[PDB]
Amino acid sequence: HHHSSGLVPRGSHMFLTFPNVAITRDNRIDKLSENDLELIRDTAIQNGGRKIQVQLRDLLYEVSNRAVEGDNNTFKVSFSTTDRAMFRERHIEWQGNAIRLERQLNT
Repeated sequence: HHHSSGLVPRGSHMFLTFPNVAITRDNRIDKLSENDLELIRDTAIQNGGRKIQVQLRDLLYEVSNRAVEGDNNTFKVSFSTTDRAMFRERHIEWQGNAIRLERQLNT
């Protein structure tokens, strides 16, 4: 970066970034910590069913609570992009990681 190492980008609850996310030998996310999952859950809850963004390694995931009516503590994971090159190149791991994140959020 063209800025001092004593300065970092200001964060937002709209965009959560998890730096040291463990990777599995099959090129997938491992189990996130309980504190990480609770932070994602609480942030999605505070946004009342509207999507928040979650950065795991170098990919972006969209997460919302209110996945189903009746239970607000149900979480949905999706992803979206415009650049065809990144989708063409990463869609398989992106989808698999999205499944895993959803599974961890609801277990």
